[PDB]
Amino acid sequence: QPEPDMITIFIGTWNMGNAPPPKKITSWFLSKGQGKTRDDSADYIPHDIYVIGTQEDPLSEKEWLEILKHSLQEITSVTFKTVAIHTLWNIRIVVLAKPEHENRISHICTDNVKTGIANTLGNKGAVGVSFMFNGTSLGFVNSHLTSGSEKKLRRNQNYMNILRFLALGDKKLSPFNITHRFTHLFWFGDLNYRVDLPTWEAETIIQKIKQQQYADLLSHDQLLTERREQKVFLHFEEEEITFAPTYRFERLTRDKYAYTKQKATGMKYNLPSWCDRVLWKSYPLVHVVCQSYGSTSDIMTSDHSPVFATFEAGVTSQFVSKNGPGTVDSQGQIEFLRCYATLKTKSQTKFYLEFHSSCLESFVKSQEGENEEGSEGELVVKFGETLPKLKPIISDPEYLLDQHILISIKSSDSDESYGEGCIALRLEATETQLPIYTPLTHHGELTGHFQGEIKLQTSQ
Ligand SMILES: O=C(Nc1ccon1)c1cccc(Cl)c1
Repeated sequence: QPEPDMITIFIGTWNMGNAPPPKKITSWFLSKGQGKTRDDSADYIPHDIYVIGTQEDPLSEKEWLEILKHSLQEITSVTFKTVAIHTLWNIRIVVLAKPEHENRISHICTDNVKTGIANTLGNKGAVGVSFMFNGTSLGFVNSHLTSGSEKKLRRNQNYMNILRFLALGDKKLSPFNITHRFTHLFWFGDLNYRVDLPTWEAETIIQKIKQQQYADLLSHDQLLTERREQKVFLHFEEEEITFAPTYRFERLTRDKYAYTKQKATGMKYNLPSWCDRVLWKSYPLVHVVCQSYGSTSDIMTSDHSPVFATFEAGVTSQFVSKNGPGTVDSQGQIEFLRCYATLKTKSQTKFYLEFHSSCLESFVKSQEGENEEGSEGELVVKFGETLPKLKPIISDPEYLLDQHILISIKSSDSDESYGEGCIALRLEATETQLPIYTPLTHHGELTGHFQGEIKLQTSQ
């Protein structure tokens, strides 16, 4: 029974509006409705993993698990196993997997982050799950960010707090936040970004939606504009949106957007918006393809419509050789030539690197680099040919070319990371000097770059 080199992953996000769901929600898990939808010919083919994020969820865990499992069994005739479930207030994540995957899944972590302070602490935040699927690390975040059209900067702050403080994945990756811990990270939820057009334009917006003309609305979507300005979700992907705004609907129909201010809304307008989103970030040169991104049309208990996204994701085996794991395989090596970091910092500490990878027995600390002044007022840290030769546990190119090296640049004075990035070993050639590059981030914001050359020796 061979180990897979690809799986499919379903991501769902639904703000349930504190109401129980209707009796049938299968259209969600089938990726049917509006947008990029799934072909009918796939309806009986189960996804490998289903990840369900809810917000304003009124159900108990037991109640929602029974609905989800009975839904999937009706679609697929498969009884899914529960990998994890975690709830913060009314924000919930459920991970279900095909029973054949049960002994491929390990290292299951859950965590939550509560956002805000005083007034604004008590209902917004995020839940997450991570695990290993054979050789591949997977992370999932469901966040309910701050509401309201004039609070985009709050939402961006909520995002930074969640990625800083959510504790998922391998704790030995101490310099790295969740945006670097996983082969594939999926971040979804009621992100609550709005279409920023004047209140007076509400009926104009509604008209546009009825004509399926979304371009002049998407050009004002706050998530797209904040991402384009590098204010949030740096280095994440999102599929093109081709479905109508998923908020705010009159309940029990989808014929009406309920946008006008009411006491129940704090006298705020809710112009039609794409509140409900799925984004992802995968390591460089790993296969990930979005195969659906859309909203259901027939689930109408909430003022939001459910959103679905599905992905093909590359996965790798749990590799064993005669040598590693448990020793190095001295037919493998990783060399860095002519490497330098460019940092936005004003500081003048010396810096050193750490190299982290599950292809190493443990992380590797470099010597301090040589600081120079860049022409345009930057710090350039030169490592030259001074960097330690990395000794992978396995030399087989079928394993080693699929790996990645995480890099942190740390202050000698504080041991704090000033920037994190990732280099793929999926090279065009072995035993050949080749350019490498990663941006560097800290707390998910750009802090610099790392570039140089690599030389990879495998057993072939
Ligand atoms: O123990 C598991 N899941 C849960 C969640 C709540 O209680 N048990 C588990 C462990 C490994 C693989 C799988 Cl498919 C499931």
